[PDB]
Amino acid sequence: AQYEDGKQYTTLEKPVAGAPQVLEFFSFFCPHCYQFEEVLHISDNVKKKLPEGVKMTKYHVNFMGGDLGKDLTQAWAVAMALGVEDKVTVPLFEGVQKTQTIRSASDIRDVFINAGIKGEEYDAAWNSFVVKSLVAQQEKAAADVQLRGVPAMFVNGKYQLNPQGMDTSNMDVFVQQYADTVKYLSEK
Ligand SMILES: OCc1ccccc1
Ligand SMILES: OCc1ccccc1
Ligand SMILES: [Cu+2]
Repeated sequence: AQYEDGKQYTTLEKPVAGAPQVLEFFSFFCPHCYQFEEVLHISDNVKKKLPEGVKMTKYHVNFMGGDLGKDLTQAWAVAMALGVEDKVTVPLFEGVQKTQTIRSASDIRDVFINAGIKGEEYDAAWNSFVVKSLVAQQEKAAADVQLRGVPAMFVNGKYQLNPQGMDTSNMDVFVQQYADTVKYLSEK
């Protein structure tokens, strides 16, 4: 077949009920995630082929970067709660990995202030139980898919994208196959 279990994707032994339709895991500390998001634009390319009414969920992970990694998961929870993911994703990636000016929770907060989020609003979100719940949600989701590394993407809580089984000989062919595979899995 054109799409084959074990090639472009794998199948979880224990599928996850109630999982988001398309669930991506990343870290702002992860060099491959920087490439994935800032160079290859995989999430955008996946969105360009997704059907009507299929939402992309992106969760941050704790296990890269120690204390700062956890601060970044909490700040990603703030971004989701305030709906500002598309204002902070690029400056957070660049602040951690390009300029390396993000070394503390305050440096993360500066990115939000510079992007126009009011200081009192960031702080209220940062300290909120809504955000603590979103942190726990991201952690539980990683547990449910038995997450072993990032970047990773899962469809319908059943299928895991397998970029190592795709055509890596050309970056455009690769990105297209990845997005095409997500669409195939969403309809599967
Ligand atoms: O991060 C954007 C960028 C990278 C390299 C050169 C110019 C701009
Ligand atoms: O500042 C830590 C970091 C730098 C470059 C790539 C990943 C993480
Ligand atoms: Cu091909």
